[PDB]
Amino acid sequence: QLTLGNSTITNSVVAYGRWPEYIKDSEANPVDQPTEPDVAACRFYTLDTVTWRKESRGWWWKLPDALKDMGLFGQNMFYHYLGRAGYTVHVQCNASKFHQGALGVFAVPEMCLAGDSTTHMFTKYENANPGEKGGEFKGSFTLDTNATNPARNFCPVDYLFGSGVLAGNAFVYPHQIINLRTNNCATLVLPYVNSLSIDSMTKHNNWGIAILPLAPLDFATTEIPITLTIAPMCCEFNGLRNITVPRTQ
Amino acid sequence: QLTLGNSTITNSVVAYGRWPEYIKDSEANPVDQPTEPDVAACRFYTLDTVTWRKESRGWWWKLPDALKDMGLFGQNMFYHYLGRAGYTVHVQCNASKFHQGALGVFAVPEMCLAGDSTTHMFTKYENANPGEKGGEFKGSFTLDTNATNPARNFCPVDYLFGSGVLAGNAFVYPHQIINLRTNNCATLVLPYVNSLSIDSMTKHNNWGIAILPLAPLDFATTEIPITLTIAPMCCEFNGLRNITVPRTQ
Amino acid sequence: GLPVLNTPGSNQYLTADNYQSPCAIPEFDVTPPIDIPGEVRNMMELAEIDTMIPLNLTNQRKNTMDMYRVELNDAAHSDTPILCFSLSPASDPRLAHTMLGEILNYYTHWAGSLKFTFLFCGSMMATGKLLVSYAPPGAEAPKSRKEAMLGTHVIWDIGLQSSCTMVVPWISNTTYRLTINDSFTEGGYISMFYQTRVVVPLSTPRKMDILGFVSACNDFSVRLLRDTTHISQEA
Amino acid sequence: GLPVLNTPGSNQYLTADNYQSPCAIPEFDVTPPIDIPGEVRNMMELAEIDTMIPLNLTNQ
Amino acid sequence: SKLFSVWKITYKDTVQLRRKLEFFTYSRFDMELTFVVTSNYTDANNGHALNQVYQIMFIPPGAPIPGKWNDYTWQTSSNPSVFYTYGAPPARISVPYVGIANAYSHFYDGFAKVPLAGQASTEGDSLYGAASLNDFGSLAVRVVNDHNPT
Amino acid sequence: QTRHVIQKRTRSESTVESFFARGACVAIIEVDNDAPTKRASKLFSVWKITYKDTVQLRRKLEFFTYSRFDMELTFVVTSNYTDANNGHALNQVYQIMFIPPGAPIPGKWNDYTWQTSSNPSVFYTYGAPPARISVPYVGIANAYSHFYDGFAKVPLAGQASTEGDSLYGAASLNDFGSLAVRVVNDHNPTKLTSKIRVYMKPKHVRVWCPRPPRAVPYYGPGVDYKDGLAPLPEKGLTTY
Ligand SMILES: CCCCCCCCCCCCC/C=C/[C@H](O)[C@H](N)CO
Ligand SMILES: CCCCCCCCCCCCC/C=C/[C@H](O)[C@H](N)CO
Repeated sequence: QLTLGNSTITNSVVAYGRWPEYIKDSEANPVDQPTEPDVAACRFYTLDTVTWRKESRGWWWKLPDALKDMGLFGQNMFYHYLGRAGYTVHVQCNASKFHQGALGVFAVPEMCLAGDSTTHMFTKYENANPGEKGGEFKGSFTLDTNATNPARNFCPVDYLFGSGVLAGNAFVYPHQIINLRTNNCATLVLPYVNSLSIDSMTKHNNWGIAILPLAPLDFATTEIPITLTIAPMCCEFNGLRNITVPRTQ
Repeated sequence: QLTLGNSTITNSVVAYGRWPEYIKDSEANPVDQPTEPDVAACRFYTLDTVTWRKESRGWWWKLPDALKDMGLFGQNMFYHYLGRAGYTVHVQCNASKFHQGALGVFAVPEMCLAGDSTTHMFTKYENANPGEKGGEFKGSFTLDTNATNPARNFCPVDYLFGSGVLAGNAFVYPHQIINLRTNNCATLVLPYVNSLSIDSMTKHNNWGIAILPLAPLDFATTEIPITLTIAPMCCEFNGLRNITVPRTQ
Repeated sequence: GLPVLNTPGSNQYLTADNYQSPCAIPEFDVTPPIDIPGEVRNMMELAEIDTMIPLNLTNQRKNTMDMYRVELNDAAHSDTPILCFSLSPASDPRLAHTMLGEILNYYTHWAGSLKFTFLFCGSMMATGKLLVSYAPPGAEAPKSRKEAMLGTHVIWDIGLQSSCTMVVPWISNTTYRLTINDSFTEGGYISMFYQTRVVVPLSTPRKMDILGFVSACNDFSVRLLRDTTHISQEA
Repeated sequence: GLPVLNTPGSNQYLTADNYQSPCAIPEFDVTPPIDIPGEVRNMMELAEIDTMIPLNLTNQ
Repeated sequence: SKLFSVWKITYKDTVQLRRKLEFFTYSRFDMELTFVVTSNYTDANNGHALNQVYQIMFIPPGAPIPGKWNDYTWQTSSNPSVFYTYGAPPARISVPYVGIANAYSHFYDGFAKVPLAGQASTEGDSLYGAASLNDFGSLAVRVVNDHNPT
Repeated sequence: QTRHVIQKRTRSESTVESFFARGACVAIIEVDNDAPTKRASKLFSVWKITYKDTVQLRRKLEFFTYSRFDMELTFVVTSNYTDANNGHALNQVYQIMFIPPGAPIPGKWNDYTWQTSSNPSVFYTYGAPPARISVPYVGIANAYSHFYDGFAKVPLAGQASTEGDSLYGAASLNDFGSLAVRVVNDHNPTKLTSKIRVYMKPKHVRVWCPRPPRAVPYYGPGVDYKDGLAPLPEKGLTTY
């Protein structure tokens, strides 16, 4: 039973064996007094549930992007120039003893994804930051040929792990396997990982979450939901001003 | 209340935190016994008063040039090959509580001023050493096109601080602001600054005084006087001979 | 002779090298130093000196003394800014040519807090309150006092003190900002607004000037010496 | 000067050499490190991590 | 003929070192740069040349980029420059860790700008994964010699 | 409100030593190895030693009023053929003779003065690494003067206009002599042209009385200005 703030959840991987922690005085770059909302923002938020089908190729989210509209955490994120947080990611996917299938849940620091165009690094901010809905991996690469109105979106291929690396090696990242015959949940504890003590949450996504079907879902007859519950941890915010309002769509 | 010799004056800046001092035996280049007139020359002399108007661009003086005709100090200066002195500069400018305006008073070591001609370094001695009357800054640069009888004078532009540097940076020099709403006087204590322990006073001006209107004078209806009172300090003179009589006009 | 092996880099001239070389004037009796006033050990000493900001770079004011003066008047209160500029001390045109900007333009990286002092040059009879705000970057630059007041700010009573100093503390994602206009290392926004309004009695100037000054705090430092764009030579 | 004799190998550039060289940016105040998670000291650490085998390399 | 060339400093123009580095997300190291200089004649009917000297000037971000092979910028009063004599062993310099962050970022999952509501499409647009965390300046290379007949 | 930060940043690279710890080009001296009778080739060149022929080092130095430092001079020598139809040349040797004030200036590329019995001379072989020498602080004053607000002469009453006239700001405080450069080789059948680039590095630097930096283009050895008097660009008062 894992409790954070007013939220409780009732196999577990600490990424790099490093629990999330606050900035030490010896590593603090900004000088203003940080904001530490603690329980009001450091709590489990449940994202919109996705559906695992036989044909599903995979799903991806970005943190803190996926939580940008999650109550007071989102408010603090958009009201501050600088933000820092670890996470507890809880992937929930239950099925019967007569179902089969396996999911690889990977937490990837700096999870950059390949674009969909011959123009390099052309994925626009709106598509790179979908929010809680996240995005999906594709079976193959489809180059976007629309010159007038380019989609300017990611085209993350599953077996290339969306970034031109073999998916089988994605286990080098902190990960957990949800094997339907063994377990129905995965818990990943992610410390704040970055080349800086603190950064802009709106500009920069510190973590990516990739869920790939390692073994396709099957049932003797089928679709089962997957639910992500993410709690930001050891939140710190700096640089209070008027609220940021990112452009959307 | 600042008293020197027989003179008394009734906010204060010591340039470079160094009070004027006599030459130490370990820094004395000349070997003859120095002349130290003390009070007879180390006293406040009041220069001719200038008028601050709405259109005034600024004023400048050179030390010891401005004091060359100031009684016994001037006599000792012109009777000796070598002279050394610090200064106490007291700028006096009073107005009503209903006046507004601000003066920047800058003491500049080696205050070289730009010429008025395409010929480099062509300002003649008479114009470079105007005496107590000093000179004025100009709003813009006017090249002197008279080839037969060139003016051979300075053309010090105010926003270029008369020497091709932005006036806003002149605060790196020892300075004081006379803000009419706050104060009516500025006192600058200048030590003898030079690359030598002692030098020729007639050849070389150790200090320049530049008074610029940082905020133009204004009054609801206007002109107000500015009076400079300068006391040479820690005077030393060496190399007595017949009196120097510089060429004038 | 002693067996030696010349490595890569031999015979090069690196302008930043620090090697010994023969003296062309051996046994020269150097003139000893004297205790000249105002010795400088570090360029940051110059950067810590307040110098006047050319805040008003309009067409009719730039490259004149007027560019240093920002005009306040006694009109009715508004929330519109008196002045606005970005916290890019090396590349923002108002700050680039200050002494701090000049020093920073010889370096690639800068970090530390800044001091912005403002001097009110109106009459002694003028009263008023102003708001001076620093907004860290990432949001829309404050269009009005309502937004600006959400960031760091100071209320300045011109009647009480003719001068107000606001410290812009070092807040940055990176440990150093570049000395160029750069989105990733953007430093935020500085704005000034009327808090109440400038009030004058009769027979008093209804328009006056304020002056801006900027300097570096004691925590300021720079890195990666480089040539500046502020001086060039033709032909 | 000190008598020296240049041996074979002088003036070569061996890409695997380990020699000193002059610093192009002397007195640079290096940004200090922070305790980033997941530091790697040896490539074998990566080799000791289980990764999925592409066992089925059929045409389809 | 390009009398001078400006190359933005990066490890991404080639692949081998890039792949090795990108085995990892973050790195922190000093750098050793070795410059191997080769030259050749382009024709045989215009005489010969005297040994060339090359200037390799490091232009950190913000310093003026040369516009001509002999403009003022080559005075290099503050830019580090290496003058290499042709036929000498390859030039070599070292640099410490110069990242403005606490480590170099091989992957940056973000943008330099966040577009804001009410801004036009052209405004707030920056390349995905592009940050000044890897803005290390450039190298400007010229031949100091005045030209030969060939 | 502020937090506790254990600051680690130092000002090592902004010390006056570090700020000037670079070789800066102060002169490009052109010489020719050619037959003496061509009358267009300069077989020797005399350059008065100064930092004011270029601007970058000049501006950096003129951040301050007074300076005191030793100097490192590095000479980078480049050469080239001027035509292709007169054969080739053997490796050139260059003489760079320091002529202190008062020593006889050479009048011909091969006159007696090049014996350099008392003048320091550096003989540089072409293709060798750039020549380098060091000099201590040689000012006749206790510091070098970047700005001298005075004259070398004071005109006296009764003297004609021509007498007592000296340039404003010109003093022998910066009279450091000259460098005379020649190619020691006798000429080849083909003309060769060489340039010696002089790079100056102040060392053990001390400076006094900081000044605002030069803001408009330099015009002459003094502080005069004629052109480029509008360095500030246009920017709205309320434009971020
Ligand atoms: C004499 C001037 C030329 C020598 C100076 C060269 C300047 C080098 C300074 C830039 C430092 C680049 C360091 C490497 C950059 C790579 O992109 C990152 N390390 C990637 O991890
Ligand atoms: C072998 C002979 C050539 C090498 C000797 C070169 C002679 C150099 C002696 C003159 C010293 C000049 C020092 C620098 C002059 C500058 O104008 C001042 N330092 C300005 O502050």
